[PDB]
Amino acid sequence: AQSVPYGVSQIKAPALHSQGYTGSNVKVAVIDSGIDSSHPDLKVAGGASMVPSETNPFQDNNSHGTHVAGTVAALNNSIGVLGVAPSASLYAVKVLGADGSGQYSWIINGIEWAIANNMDVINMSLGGPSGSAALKAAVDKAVASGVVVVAAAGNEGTSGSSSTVGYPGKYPSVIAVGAVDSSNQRASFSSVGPELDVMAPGVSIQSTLPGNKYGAYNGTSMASPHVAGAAALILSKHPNWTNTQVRSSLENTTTKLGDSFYYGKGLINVQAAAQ
Amino acid sequence: AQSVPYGVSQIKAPALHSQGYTGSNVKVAVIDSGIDSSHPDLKVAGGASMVPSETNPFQDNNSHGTHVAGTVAALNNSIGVLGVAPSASLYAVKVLGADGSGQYSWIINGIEWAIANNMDVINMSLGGPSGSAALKAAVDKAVASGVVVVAAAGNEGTSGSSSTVGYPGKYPSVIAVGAVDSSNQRASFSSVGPELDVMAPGVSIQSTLPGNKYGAYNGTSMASPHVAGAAALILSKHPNWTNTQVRSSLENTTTKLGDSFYYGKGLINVQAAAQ
Amino acid sequence: YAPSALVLTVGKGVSATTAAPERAVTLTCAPGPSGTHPAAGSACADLAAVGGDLNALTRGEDVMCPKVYDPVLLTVDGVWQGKRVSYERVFSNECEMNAHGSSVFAF
Amino acid sequence: YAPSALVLTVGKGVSATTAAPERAVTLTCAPGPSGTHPAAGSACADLAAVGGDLNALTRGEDVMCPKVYDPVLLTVDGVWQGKRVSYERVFSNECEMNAHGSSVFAF
Ligand SMILES: [Ca+2]
Ligand SMILES: [Ca+2]
Ligand SMILES: [Ca+2]
Ligand SMILES: [Ca+2]
Repeated sequence: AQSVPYGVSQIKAPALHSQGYTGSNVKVAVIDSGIDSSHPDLKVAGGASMVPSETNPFQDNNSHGTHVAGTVAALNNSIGVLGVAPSASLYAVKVLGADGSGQYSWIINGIEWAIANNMDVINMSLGGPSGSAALKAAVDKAVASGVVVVAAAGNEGTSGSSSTVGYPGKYPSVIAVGAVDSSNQRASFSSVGPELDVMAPGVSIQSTLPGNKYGAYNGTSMASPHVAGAAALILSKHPNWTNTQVRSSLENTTTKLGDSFYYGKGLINVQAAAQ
Repeated sequence: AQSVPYGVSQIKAPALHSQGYTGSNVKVAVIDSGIDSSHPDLKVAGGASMVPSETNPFQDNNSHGTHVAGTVAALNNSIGVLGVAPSASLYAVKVLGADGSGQYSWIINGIEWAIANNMDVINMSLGGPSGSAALKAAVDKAVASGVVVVAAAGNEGTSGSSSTVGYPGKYPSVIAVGAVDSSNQRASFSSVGPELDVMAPGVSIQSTLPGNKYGAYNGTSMASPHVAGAAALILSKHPNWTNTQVRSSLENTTTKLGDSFYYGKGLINVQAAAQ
Repeated sequence: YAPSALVLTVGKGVSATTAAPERAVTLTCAPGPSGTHPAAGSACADLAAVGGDLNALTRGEDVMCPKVYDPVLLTVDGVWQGKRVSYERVFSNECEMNAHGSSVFAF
Repeated sequence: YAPSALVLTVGKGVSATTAAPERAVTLTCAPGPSGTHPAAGSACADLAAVGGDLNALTRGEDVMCPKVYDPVLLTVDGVWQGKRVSYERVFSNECEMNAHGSSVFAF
């Protein structure tokens, strides 16, 4: 038996899948720790590693990347869970090492691979507190090239009234995602600031783990791939909407929550975005 | 110039010295860390060490023993301080090592030397929380042999309403000394219990230190030698009073202070004891 | 003679203990670097830098971590140049913890 | 894997600090005894005995100390069998402190 994680439902993905919109022919690059291509509930199309000492994109020594991949596209079968865009082509772009750390340039290089292999959507569930020129150039170039770019907002909760949104999420060209619970309540840990764009389910999110396993994680890391999967669904309905139209759609059709400092525009609703 | 520590005066020793009673021809064994025979304000007659690895009684590597010796008999000259019994013959019986620790049997052996060399008064400013058969036998034998035995009560302040008097002070055959300040106030640290006998000055007591020096110390350790010096004065007035008569005298002529649990019989007054 | 000796502990959780210590090291900088620290010379080197002041140990600039929320409690107890130390801090995950010193948390 | 690591400090005084740390050692019992402790194997041996319980370390029976009052503050911070430890105790002088363990305070 296959279960449907609550997050998939909260954002109205099943409504679209029922009308035949599953993410088909859309290329999503999960920029992260690798994806276990050997997992039963996943189908990884290809990928590459920017991590010098770990050069197999299909070996996830950290487990993070496998969990994120599953929220985007866990297969639609009679086992496991169900991703937002179960037919999306999934690319493993490995930029984080077994301990989860990646150098900026690994990240940047990964985005660069993402651009040149014609990815449609990039998911980056990673962040650091400083920005950089090369980093900004690279995310901005992705957006110019027409890729949808989504990133986790960060996990530094709130702090006075200063922004706690990290990079790359902090950049205007990127969709930055905060996390709510099944109650549409902001997770206490979710970063705040005027740079946050939208919210998604990020509290005990069930997904795939390496070794044919399943589990639940918390983090704006788990909210991101929901938006990334959401973006893939709309491109599967409307293959020649621009990244700009997809973004706009996601942003204008949200369910509003609290003030925008803690909630951006609110919870995405892919059925509504897809019109 | 010679100064007179306040403790010497508090107990009325100067009254006796003025009538010619200075402790002369009385043998006092300071059972302790050794005495610096080289100090100017002291005259050490002899002694021995029960400390296997430190066999010179006249070398005080801890300084304690030198300070105690000076409260008993610092010389009466125009330099330094002034002991209670400035003409007493002083014996260094070394039973404590440089770090101040001594084994029970060292102690016991020292008392045994004290008995066989005909000491009149023994001062022990040392203590430990357990008693022992050999230890009790040895202090009891000293008293049978006619030696006055004085010991510091201990420094474990008060504790509920249980006795904090250590050994050898805890034994009935021994005079146990607690410490008062120049105000006849019990020092907060002074041990309590029904085994305490009398009080003496034990708060910042000036005395001799090795290396021709002087300083002030706190402890029931500093109160003891005041009683020991007191005992030597009476024997110098009354050379064939028994240890029993000397004790009795000290005990019956005290200035009463608080309840006897914290003050024994109170502050000794050697002028009064000497009749 | 530098009175210098520290112990560091780490475990999943948000407070001292309701956060069982899962790893614990000791570090000594005085006279020379030692202890059970897979990077003694540096952590020492590290503290020297900042003058043994936990609270001034710049993060990364250069490293990205996963945005999983799986908090880690780090504890430092001891003395530095004979000044007593008792620091505590929860990092949102362990990567965060590690991207923090350079080497103190090089564990 | 025994999460075991301690730091001991001592200085003249009656409280944590208004009692500057004058000597500081580290001890590790797991896996094997080490640290800056002039008697690691034993102190370890010691704790094992009592099962790392400061508060149950019998004094002497056998040793006399001077009855000088010159208090010493001893501090123990760390983990023992992965249980957090933070002990403190004022002994009336250092001899007293030392006559206490057998070897923990073998410093
Ligand atoms: Ca499935
Ligand atoms: Ca943004
Ligand atoms: Ca003199
Ligand atoms: Ca008694």
